[PDB]
Amino acid sequence: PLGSVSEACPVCEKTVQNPCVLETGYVACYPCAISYLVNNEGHCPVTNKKLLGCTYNKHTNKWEVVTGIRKLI
Ligand SMILES: [Zn+2]
Repeated sequence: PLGSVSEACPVCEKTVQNPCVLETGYVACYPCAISYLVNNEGHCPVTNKKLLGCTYNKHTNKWEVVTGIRKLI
């Protein structure tokens, strides 16, 4: 089922803390989702799909997450 918070985080492999949903529907820790997308040029840690919601910042020469991460309460 979508949105479950009891699966391993696909980034850090631990119990998810501060869950959020990625553009691909998978759940990760909030800082894990942010850091993975920034560090991997906007690619999903589960599917390696190039995500629509990540944008390249020409000033910092780094990727940022503009849309596509949603927190779970
Ligand atoms: Zn994590």
